[PDB]
Amino acid sequence: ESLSIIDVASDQNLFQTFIKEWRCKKRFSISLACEKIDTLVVGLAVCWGGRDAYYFSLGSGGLDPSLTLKDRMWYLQSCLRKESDKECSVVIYDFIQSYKILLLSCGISLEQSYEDPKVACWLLDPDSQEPTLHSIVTSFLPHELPLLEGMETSQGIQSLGLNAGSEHSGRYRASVESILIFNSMNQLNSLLQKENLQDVFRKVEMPSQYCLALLELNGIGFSTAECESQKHIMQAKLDAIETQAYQLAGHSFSFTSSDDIAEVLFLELKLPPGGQFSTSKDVLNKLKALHPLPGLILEWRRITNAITKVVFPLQREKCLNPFLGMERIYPVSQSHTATGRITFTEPNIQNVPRDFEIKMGGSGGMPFSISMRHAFVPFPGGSILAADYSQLELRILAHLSHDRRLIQVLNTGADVFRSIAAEWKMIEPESVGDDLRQQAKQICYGIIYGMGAKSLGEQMGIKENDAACYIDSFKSRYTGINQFMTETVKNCKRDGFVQTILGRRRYLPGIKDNNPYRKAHAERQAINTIVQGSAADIVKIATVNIQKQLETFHSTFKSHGHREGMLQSGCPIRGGFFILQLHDELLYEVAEEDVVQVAQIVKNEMESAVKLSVKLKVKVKIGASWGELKDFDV
DNA sequence: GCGAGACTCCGCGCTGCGACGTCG
DNA sequence: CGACGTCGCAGCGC
Ligand SMILES: CN(C)C[C@H](O)CN1CCN(c2cc(C(F)(F)F)cc(C(F)(F)F)c2OC(=O)N(C)c2ccc(F)cc2)C1=O
Ligand SMILES: Nc1nc2c(ncn2[C@H]2CC[C@@H](COP(=O)(O)OP(=O)(O)OP(=O)(O)O)O2)c(=O)[nH]1
Ligand SMILES: [Mg+2]
Repeated sequence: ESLSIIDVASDQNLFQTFIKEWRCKKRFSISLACEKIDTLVVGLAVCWGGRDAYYFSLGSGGLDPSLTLKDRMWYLQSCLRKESDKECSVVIYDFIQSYKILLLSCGISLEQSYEDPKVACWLLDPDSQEPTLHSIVTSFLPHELPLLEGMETSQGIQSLGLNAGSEHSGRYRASVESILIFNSMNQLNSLLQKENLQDVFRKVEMPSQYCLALLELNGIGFSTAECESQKHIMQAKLDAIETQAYQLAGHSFSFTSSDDIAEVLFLELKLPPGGQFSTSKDVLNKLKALHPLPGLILEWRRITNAITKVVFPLQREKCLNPFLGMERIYPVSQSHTATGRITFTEPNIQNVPRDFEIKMGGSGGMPFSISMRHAFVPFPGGSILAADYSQLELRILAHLSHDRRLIQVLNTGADVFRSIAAEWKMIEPESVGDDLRQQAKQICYGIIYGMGAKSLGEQMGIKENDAACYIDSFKSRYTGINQFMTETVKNCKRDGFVQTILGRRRYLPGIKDNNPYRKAHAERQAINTIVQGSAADIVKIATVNIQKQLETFHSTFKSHGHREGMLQSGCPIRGGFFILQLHDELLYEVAEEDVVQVAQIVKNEMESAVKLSVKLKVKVKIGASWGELKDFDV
């Protein structure tokens, strides 16, 4: 009763006994064995109980030649795909990557109900460290840790069998993993039921992982010439900014040096020094009204960020898609977050700057709009669809607090953020530009989620006591919100956690800390996690339900990764392809024929993802790029 | 294995560059 | 003195 690896493809009789038993199993685990040569799948291990790992070789030599590779590929797809009336669950460590490797390297599209123990670990504690196979075995199967004691890829985030960079055979890594993750996932399912989170796991979180796998196979379209065009414009503005700045300072300085900037502004120019000599964005936002140089430093930092942190990473990661005839970006989704919202890495498409303006040329300069999102384009002939939850966290705060004033501002009032800048600056709400509106937006959510008066004063260019009047006024105006905050802190001090709309718990032991810094931090986390975490739940429910509806149409492809395998073994592009998620907004790449059908499916499924005491307002915008979106009435 | 400090008081998140160190 | 290295910040996003 140790690791028994059964090489099922070594004897044709043993293989048909294996296929027979496999087709009876309602639950099993698989672990892809991948080696270098490379995304070479040399086989997979299946486990449906105990310490038996049935290794299905997809390569060798000791295999029965009567089992051709194409024969073995037929049985592999037959056992990994459903008949749509039989419920069958597959346990897969790192399901997203395995799903993509199976499709792209083996031509097999998984068609069952999936369970990733990594996702289960996050669901039970969202602040836990990102799980590794070692951590899951250390936690749940500590007796089995010797099996991995030799394995050193175990403490990595990547699946054991998927880690081709290992001196161990893929057969042994996959076999070990299949047994460990099968029994671990059984423990994790008992914990999910104990916490009443298994329906969230099976109906929301795992299907959410399925949608992100389609997104990662799709990628997002990217125009290299559009991005290169903006870099030249920006770099010319940067050269002019540096020239004008050095004339104002009377000498050359380093924009990247906080000391040179502090010396010029305060030591030389004698600008109000404000514990001081700080070159922060808050300090320069106030000083830019007195002298032009602070504003030039802010513009220099904005453009340098766009060039060094956006332009070059995007052109670094662009890949050619020969089937669509375009370049695309393929980011990696990340769902192990504190509040359950999805982010992206390599590169982080969510960080693409909003549109900004640069004046160039003589005589005050003519305006030019830098829209880096305009570089993200659909496939030739398609459109980008952008449906957005209007004021999601504010409507969730209204549903949970029943604050009649907030509900009134949402249903009838004008834009809150523009009205905040108006009362702040004593100006018209229409005169508020996007930069000022963004300042008022952070002021809004900052005050709501517990910002102090010292920081609010540094953000508003006023002193701490005048900012305290703004905070005190908000509490006076919005007592329903303030009582929801008092009640949330109280219930978190009693329970040790807070809950989202779906029941997910975030544990905040600092709520009972005596140090006032740690206590207040947990108190603000408690209020924010409930709202932001519930917003993340709703967007996930909508993403899953939209994908379920798009696949009811036979013309639809699951992803570009699927269709480009069906072109390799006469497919006009159809349907909408999930390309990006923006915390309260979903982007889709849709064919022109189905631009209206997908737009109606997206809006209706978003507006009815959950039922709240406040309606979920959704606005759909379609355009020829992420940056050139126009309203679409749907 | 404990929990200094006076350091830390909107929340969530990713990453290229700069500041200070190191090998040679 | 230079190349290469490492960790955290401060820039941007929601
Ligand atoms: C609808 N009526 C006609 C009322 C009319 O709009 C009056 N205003 C204007 C803004 N505003 C408001 C609204 C909300 C939200 F709707 F989201 F609940 C939140 C804040 C918050 F959080 F920023 F304080 C708000 O700002 C404030 O209340 N103050 C005191 C404030 C103003 C400016 C500033 F720079 C800092 C604070 C509000 O009620
Ligand atoms: N705590 C906090 N949450 C923020 C902040 N900025 C954004 N968020 C969260 C709450 C709202 C959510 C989405 O914000 P967006 O800016 O995309 O949307 P919005 O705030 O409703 O404005 P708009 O409709 O103009 O996009 O992200 C911030 O500064 N602090
Ligand atoms: Mg929004």
